[PDB]
Amino acid sequence: KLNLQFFASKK
Amino acid sequence: MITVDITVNDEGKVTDVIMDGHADHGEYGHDIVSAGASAVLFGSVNAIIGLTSERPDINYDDQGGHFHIRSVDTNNDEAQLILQTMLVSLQTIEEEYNENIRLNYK
Amino acid sequence: MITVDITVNDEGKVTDVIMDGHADHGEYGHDIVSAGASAVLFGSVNAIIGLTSERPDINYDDQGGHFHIRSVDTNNDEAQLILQTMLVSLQTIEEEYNENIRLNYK
Ligand SMILES: [Ca+2]
Ligand SMILES: [Ca+2]
Ligand code: NI
Repeated sequence: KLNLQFFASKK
Repeated sequence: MITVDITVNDEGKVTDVIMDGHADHGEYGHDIVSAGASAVLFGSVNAIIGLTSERPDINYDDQGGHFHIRSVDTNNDEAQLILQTMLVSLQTIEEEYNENIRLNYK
Repeated sequence: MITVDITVNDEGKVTDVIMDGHADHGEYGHDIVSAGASAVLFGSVNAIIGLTSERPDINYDDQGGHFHIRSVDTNNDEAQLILQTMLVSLQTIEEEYNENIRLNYK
C-alpha cells in the first residue's frame, strides 16, 4: 500500500 | 535529509533514481516533506506501470527510507516523460524545503 | 476534506482539474494528505510548463485553498500524459486515505 510517511523517521 | 541520486546516460535518458534517508521536518505522522516526496514517488512509479508498457526494476526498504527505480526500456518515451515529471516535482519540493531534500545528478 | 473535481471531454482529454479544501481545517490526516496532493498538483503543472509546449490557464487562490488547471491545447499528447499521471498519483492517495480526499469525475 502507500505510506505518506515512507520518508519520515521514528525519532 | 532525503537525498535523491539520479543517473542519466549518454543519450539523456534517466536510468536510475535512488532516494535515501528521512526528511526530518516534523514528527512521524505529520512530516509534510515526506508526504510530498512519497506521493510523487509512488504516484509516478504506479503511473508508469498503469499508463505505459514499461515495467521498471523496483527495489526498496519496505520499512521506509530507501527506494530504487531502474529503468529497463529506457527508450520508452512515455515512461521517460513520467520520470522527468517526477524529477521536476521533487525539484519543486527542494526549492522550498532546502534542507530536507537534495537532488544529485550523476 | 480535500475534493478533486476532474473534467474529461467527449474525446477523453482532461479539460479541468479543480482541487479544494487544501487550506481548510481538516481532520486527523489532513496535513499530510493535503501536502501529498498539493506537491503532486503543483509538481505536475511545473512539469507541463517545463517539458511541453502547453501553457494552461492556471488559477491558484492561496487564501481559498482553491487551485484550478484548465487545459488549452487538449491535443498536446505530452501534457495529457502528465495530467493522467497526476490523476493516477491522486488516486494512489485516495486508495489509502479515503477519509481525507475524494476524486469526482465530471
Ligand atoms: Ca499510454
Ligand atoms: Ca464530461
Ligand atoms: Ni475554478
